[PDB]
Amino acid sequence: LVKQLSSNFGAISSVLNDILSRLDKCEAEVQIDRLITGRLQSLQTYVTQQ
Amino acid sequence: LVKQLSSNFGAISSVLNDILSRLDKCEAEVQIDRLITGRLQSLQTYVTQQ
Amino acid sequence: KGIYQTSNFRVQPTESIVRFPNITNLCPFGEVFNATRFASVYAWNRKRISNCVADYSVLYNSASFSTFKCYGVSPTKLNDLCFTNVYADSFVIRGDEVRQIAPGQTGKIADYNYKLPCDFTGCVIAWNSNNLDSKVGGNYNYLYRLFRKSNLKPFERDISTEIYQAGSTPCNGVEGFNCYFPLQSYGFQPTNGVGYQPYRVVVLSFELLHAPATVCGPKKSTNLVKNKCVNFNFNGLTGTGVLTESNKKFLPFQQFGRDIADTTDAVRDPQTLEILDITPCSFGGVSVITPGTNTSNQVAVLYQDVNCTTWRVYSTGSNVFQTRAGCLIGAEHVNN
Amino acid sequence: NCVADYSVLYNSASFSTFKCYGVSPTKLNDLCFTNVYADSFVIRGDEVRQ
Amino acid sequence: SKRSFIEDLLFNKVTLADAGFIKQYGDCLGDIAARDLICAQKFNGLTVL
Amino acid sequence: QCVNLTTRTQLPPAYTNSFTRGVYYPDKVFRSSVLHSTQDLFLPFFSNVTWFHAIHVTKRFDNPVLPFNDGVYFASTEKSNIIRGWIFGTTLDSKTQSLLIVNNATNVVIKVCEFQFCNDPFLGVYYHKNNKSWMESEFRVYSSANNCTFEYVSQPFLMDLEGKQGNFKNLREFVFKNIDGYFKIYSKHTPINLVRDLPQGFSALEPLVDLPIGINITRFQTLLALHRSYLTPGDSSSGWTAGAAAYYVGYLQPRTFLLKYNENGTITDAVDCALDPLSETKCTLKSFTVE
Ligand SMILES: C=CC1=C(C)/C(=C/c2[nH]c(/C=C3N=C(/C=C4\NC(=O)C(C)=C4C=C)C(C)=C\3CCC(=O)O)c(CCC(=O)O)c2C)NC1=O
Ligand SMILES: *[C@@H]1O[C@H](CO)[C@@H](O[C@@H]2O[C@H](CO)[C@@H](O)[C@H](O)[C@H]2NC(C)=O)[C@H](O)[C@H]1NC(C)=O
Ligand SMILES: CCCCC/C=C\C/C=C\CCCCCCCC(=O)O
Ligand SMILES: *[C@@H]1O[C@H](CO)[C@@H](O)[C@H](O)[C@H]1NC(C)=O
Ligand SMILES: *[C@@H]1O[C@H](CO)[C@@H](O)[C@H](O)[C@H]1NC(C)=O
Ligand SMILES: *[C@@H]1O[C@H](CO)[C@@H](O)[C@H](O)[C@H]1NC(C)=O
Ligand SMILES: *[C@@H]1O[C@H](CO)[C@@H](O)[C@H](O)[C@H]1NC(C)=O
Ligand SMILES: *[C@@H]1O[C@H](CO)[C@@H](O)[C@H](O)[C@H]1NC(C)=O
Ligand SMILES: *[C@@H]1O[C@H](CO)[C@@H](O)[C@H](O)[C@H]1NC(C)=O
Ligand SMILES: *[C@@H]1O[C@H](CO)[C@@H](O)[C@H](O)[C@H]1NC(C)=O
Ligand SMILES: *[C@@H]1O[C@H](CO)[C@@H](O)[C@H](O)[C@H]1NC(C)=O
Ligand SMILES: *[C@@H]1O[C@H](CO)[C@@H](O)[C@H](O)[C@H]1NC(C)=O
Ligand SMILES: *[C@@H]1O[C@H](CO)[C@@H](O)[C@H](O)[C@H]1NC(C)=O
Repeated sequence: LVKQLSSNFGAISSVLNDILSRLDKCEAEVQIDRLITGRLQSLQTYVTQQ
Repeated sequence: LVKQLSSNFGAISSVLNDILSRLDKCEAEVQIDRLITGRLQSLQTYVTQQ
Repeated sequence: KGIYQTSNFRVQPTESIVRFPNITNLCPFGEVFNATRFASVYAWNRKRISNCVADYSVLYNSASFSTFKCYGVSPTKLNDLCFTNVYADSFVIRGDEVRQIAPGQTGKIADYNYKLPCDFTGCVIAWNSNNLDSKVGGNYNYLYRLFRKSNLKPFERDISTEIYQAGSTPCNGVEGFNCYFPLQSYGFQPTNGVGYQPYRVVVLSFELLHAPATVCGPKKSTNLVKNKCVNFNFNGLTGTGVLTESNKKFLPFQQFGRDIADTTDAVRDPQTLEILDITPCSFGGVSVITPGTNTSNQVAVLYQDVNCTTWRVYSTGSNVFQTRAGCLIGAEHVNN
Repeated sequence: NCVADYSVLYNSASFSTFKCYGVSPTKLNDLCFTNVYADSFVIRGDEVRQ
Repeated sequence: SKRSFIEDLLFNKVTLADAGFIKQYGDCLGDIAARDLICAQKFNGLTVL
Repeated sequence: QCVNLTTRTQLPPAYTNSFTRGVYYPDKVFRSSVLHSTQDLFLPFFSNVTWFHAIHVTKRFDNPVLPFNDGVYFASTEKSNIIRGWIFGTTLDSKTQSLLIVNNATNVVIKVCEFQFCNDPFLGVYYHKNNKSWMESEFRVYSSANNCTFEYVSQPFLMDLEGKQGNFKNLREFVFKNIDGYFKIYSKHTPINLVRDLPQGFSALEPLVDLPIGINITRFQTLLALHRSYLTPGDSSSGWTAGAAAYYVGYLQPRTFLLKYNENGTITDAVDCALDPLSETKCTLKSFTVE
């Protein structure tokens, strides 16, 4: 699970602070949404395996 | 499952009618694809739990 | 051989209706785009547009716009929509600075004069005005803020003229070294470069399909019909379903109702002030009982949640029998 | 070894096009740039799109 | 019904979410005042066989 | 034309508790029988709200230039309509544009304008001699007004502005916030009969107006009316007794809230997520009860 935090999931980077520092709220929202969806899917996979 | 229909899933809106009334099929198709992917994911999660 | 679940019973829309607010005045295109004296960019003029029809085909005859960029809505849907609260922010800027009038831009105009949000739904329109705003000897009437302590917030206006202190020594309200007047005047001349020619810019800002509206497209309304699956269009909100009378009491500022699922269930009819409930017209499971296709091509249909004791069935046929599981059509009941 | 203030350009510089990739313009005040190079040349207007 | 006493107590002691399976379109169309969850489930394709 | 007030008896700022007050509808959409979570500028539950009460028995008439920290919850308990407006701005000395909201006993006037505000503006009432009745005789707010970029004057009306004796008969709650060049005002007038601090209860503030002022606001103050008559001695700066009205000021903060829309579509209850562990669990589980 921790290792799976190191994936872009289609975003520009896997670091939230990196996105919020390069992009603004103008464009960072879509990237953060992609990261949120990917990490939520990872959590769902973990819970299903559990 | 019914409550999870109120999620953007990265689309501009969680309602198909809003997307289809604000955007033509030109740009509405990508938003509807995002919504379809998210709702299919929700259904798959429900079926796995079942 | 077996019983197979098929798609739930579907009812197609019989007809389409359109219900737009009762208004006939044309929106003030002449008073916005044809104005003789546009404002300066630092003091930009905001005008409220309400209770009119946004036909906007009158502009084709006379005006041709250098740039027309819409955000939050496609250009092609503007005729099918109506807009809640519409504000036209008009000003004049340099030709090279038109690109700065856009969400998430930087520059003197975007920073110190006119900032736009990115949660912005609207359209930016710009057109050259070299033949109007430019005269020989330089038209120094149009000013812009050149120095500011910090960037403006979105849709913020700052009309002050206090001396800008650049260095350490206080200016004490008078010019000097490292003490500049914040506003500088554009020099517009007719024999001057296209990138440094006057451009008139109008930013129309509005919201869509969230609140009551009074500026609507040129769509023609249609008579209202109830208790039939129809393709309605209530204030630019399209969809399908059955409209029925409602006991809900909307507040004066509310136009739409919504579910736990965020779909629209109630709507205030713009013509007559009543609340109509919207219900989808497809409902009820359907199953197909079949022997093997090799054995026969016959099938029975089990319509769950319908009473067979204008039914919601594809074809009544014969041998309609009511079981506790639903209405079975095409099967003969036997007491054995 | 710079301080990329770039507000000194507003006084006399007027850019016909200014398009930034990988960075939001509004965030250019908030960042530090590691390996900065400036590639300078002259073309005709019709080729600026290229 | 041929349920015994104990079966009757057991049936009364646990409340079923459905309470029957024939919920017609007219019923869900008429009860606009009361928001039953079953009507929403049925309108969103979720049926209980 | 303005005059300072000299008969001043000031004390430290009294504080009181906001008992789950200051909730407003976050959108203009009808919702009924639903638990909706929203994050916005909300007044935190059980916050310290500063209290200013103008009475004569002491001669206090307090009206400081308070800050405007990205949103304000104002709440006036009164019976004789003393509080009759506000001044919002950043410096309030004509160097910048400022917003004025005033109810001068005939119209509600809103002006975004470069006002040269006076040090202690007021709206003095006087007992007129043409007829023995209580009406507006002084408008002492600003000395000048130029470059004046907004106007929202309403239709004429009349209001009973007589100084009454008894408990506070009205509680008017307001939420002001300046977002993206829009001054949003939510309001709620409720009848109460109390002579003490903010009542217990719950009342959702409906949206009132969404003014496009487009200015920078960091400070504000309240415009109070001054009850003047022939039963008191002194000059203009001293011939005056304040009314019997009180008001409360709290500051909105970015908070997550869980609101409950009842069957008729009115918010009947709310839970302040991040107030305490119990409300934190209610926030996490999306319910107003925990087993
Ligand atoms: C301050 C600006 C101001 C606001 C925001 C305002 C809003 C406002 N005042 C109202 C009535 C009313 N307004 C008042 C008086 C007041 N209401 C107040 O907010 C204040 C401060 C006073 C005191 C001067 C009263 C008393 C009523 C109801 C009439 C009554 O029952 O006597 C109403 C109900 C609609 C209507 O008038 O028919 C609104 C929305 N009036 C104003 O003057
Ligand atoms: C809105 O007004 C306040 C006060 O005028 C501004 O805040 C000041 O900004 C300057 C910048 O140098 C500081 O020196 C002051 O100390 C600040 N004072 C306060 C109370 O914050 C603020 O910059 C203005 N906002 C915008 C977008 O212009
Ligand atoms: C000597 C060049 C050093 C550059 C350092 C690297 C990055 C600094 C960020 C931007 C530099 C270009 C700013 C152009 C001015 C804004 C133009 C406008 O929109 O009006
Ligand atoms: C705008 O002005 C021109 C020139 O007077 C005129 O021809 C045109 O009809 C006007 N358009 C509108 C919508 O008023
Ligand atoms: C709508 O407008 C038409 C023509 O003005 C009028 O006949 C009709 O009565 C109006 N309906 C309502 C509800 O106002
Ligand atoms: C279908 O019917 C034919 C008899 O005509 C038989 O040969 C065949 O095996 C059957 N196939 C299946 C899948 O039942
Ligand atoms: C509707 O269906 C139920 C269950 O089958 C049945 O009891 C009832 O009689 C039906 N309604 C009528 C009018 O027969
Ligand atoms: C079946 O039973 C019902 C009632 O028991 C009776 O009305 C009907 O005539 C019977 N039909 C046959 C074919 O036996
Ligand atoms: C008293 O009034 C004058 C102008 O009316 C004002 O300049 C002065 O500041 C006031 N006194 C104080 C202490 O503010
Ligand atoms: C702020 O609120 C807390 C709890 O109500 C209280 O203990 C504290 O005294 C308040 N602050 C002041 C200055 O009164
Ligand atoms: C003050 O009240 C008078 C009428 O008594 C009215 O004419 C005026 O509009 C009000 N003040 C302002 C600024 O409107
Ligand atoms: C502001 O007021 C001053 C003096 O009244 C005037 O010189 C200046 O032109 C005004 N600026 C604007 C934008 O109205
Ligand atoms: C809701 O409104 C109805 C009338 O529309 C009324 O009978 C009922 O008392 C109201 N209930 C609540 C909790 O407000």
